[PDB]
Amino acid sequence: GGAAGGKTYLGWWGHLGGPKQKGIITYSLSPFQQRPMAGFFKTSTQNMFRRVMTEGLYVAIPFGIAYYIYCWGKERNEFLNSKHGRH
Amino acid sequence: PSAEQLSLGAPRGLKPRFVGSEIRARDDDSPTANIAIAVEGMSWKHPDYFTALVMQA
Repeated sequence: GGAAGGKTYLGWWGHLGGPKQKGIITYSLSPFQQRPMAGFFKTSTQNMFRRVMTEGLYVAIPFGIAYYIYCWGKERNEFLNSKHGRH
Repeated sequence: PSAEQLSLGAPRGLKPRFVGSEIRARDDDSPTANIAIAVEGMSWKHPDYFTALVMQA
């Protein structure tokens, strides 16, 4: 094959092009030994509460302002083309 | 002689539970890579001892 390909930043398994690692022990269990639906509700509720309390206003402010100007624009546009608006 | 007069090689305690898992002690400076894979085997008194030895052979 060969063909002398170019330069990338991914590689493949075995040589992923990353810095050399040392002294990183990792443990994991088997899917048949662990239990799904264990601590899901508690952790999910805590994460959702933290995310709502943390991000929050970032979304709350622009959407609220946009909705307010939407309502005001609809009301004013309906008023102006009515009888009393044109006068 | 011991107070608990038992036989030779008899089990003493709870039977351990085989728990499938994995351990990865990465080290990028080692030229080689040693891997060991095992399943649950047979005890000394199991009636399927020599069969396991035959399969190993």
